[PDB]
Amino acid sequence: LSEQLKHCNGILKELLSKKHAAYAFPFYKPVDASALGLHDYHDIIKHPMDLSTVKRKMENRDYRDAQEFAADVRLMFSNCYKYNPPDHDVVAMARKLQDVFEFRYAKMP
Ligand SMILES: CCNC(=O)C[C@@H]1N=C(c2ccc(Cl)cc2)c2cc(OC)ccc2-n2c(C)nnc21
Ligand code: NI
Repeated sequence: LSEQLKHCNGILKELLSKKHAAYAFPFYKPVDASALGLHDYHDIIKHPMDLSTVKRKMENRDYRDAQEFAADVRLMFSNCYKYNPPDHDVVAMARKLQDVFEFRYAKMP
């Protein structure tokens, strides 16, 4: 269990690393809907999620198991797929980062 959470933390650090920054950056911080002019964001997305929040939860030992961690990372991608039309660049970025996540998550100890 501790082992599985270390795997999860490893994945998190990878998603935040420079290697993936070209497509990970939209997911680093909470969506600032006002700043981006997205005045419908919080009406469509009722459970915002982002990598800084996942990191805080990991650092605070909020996550009790790998499934809980994965549900939050996946929620983050789902919010992007819900809000944005599927041909938008940010959706392509989400799909690429989700590929990174899913392939490594699958190597669960
Ligand atoms: C075309 C305008 N679209 C938007 O503003 C939606 C927004 N779109 C982007 C976004 C990201 C990358 C590109 Cl190339 C174009 C738009 C976005 C950019 C951010 O920069 C700090 C943070 C969150 C974002 N994000 C996420 C996450 N989900 N939808 C969006
Ligand atoms: Ni899940």
